[PDB]
Amino acid sequence: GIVEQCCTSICSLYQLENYCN
Amino acid sequence: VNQHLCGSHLVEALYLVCGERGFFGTPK
Repeated sequence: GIVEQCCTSICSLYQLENYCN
Repeated sequence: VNQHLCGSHLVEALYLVCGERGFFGTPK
């Protein structure tokens, strides 16, 4: 999920934007 | 430079890009 995608690896803006709502 | 969003950098970042739509659900 997010923490893996954005903290362990690196996440593009649009990766990051899809955990919104 | 360090590319990883961890902790409150990950939070501070969702607050930014989500905008009014937000995240972690909406009340109700």
